[PDB]
Amino acid sequence: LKLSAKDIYEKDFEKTMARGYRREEVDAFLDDIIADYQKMADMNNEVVKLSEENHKLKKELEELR
Amino acid sequence: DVSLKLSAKDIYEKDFEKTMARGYRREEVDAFLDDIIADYQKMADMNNEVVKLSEENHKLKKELEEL
Amino acid sequence: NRLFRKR
Repeated sequence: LKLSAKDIYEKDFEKTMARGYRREEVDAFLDDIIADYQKMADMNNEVVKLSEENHKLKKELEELR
Repeated sequence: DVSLKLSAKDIYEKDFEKTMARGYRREEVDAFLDDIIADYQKMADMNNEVVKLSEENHKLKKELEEL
Repeated sequence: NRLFRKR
């Protein structure tokens, strides 16, 4: 990944009166992206936990026929 | 929740209202979202897997519940 | 959270 949740929080753009984007619209959308990056950071571990649970649940099933 | 709310597509399609007051330069925001798009593309496969394992485990817990 | 980061 080129960015972190932190880099996106830290980022600042140049302001303008010349038909720039609404700042609060941009910052609200980037806050949703910040959340998503947090989740991206934990995702590999969450895939691992979920596949281990996947496996445990499948063993239990086969054992119960 | 562990799966992403947005996709690469959502970020590409997102269109921001313009202002004639103090606003962000479109070039800079757009260029920054491009880097963000690249990262969503790199994680899209792992994110599809997380959704699928979540859905599969839920169904497997439901199947075990009945026995 | 950058929506609340000024004023």
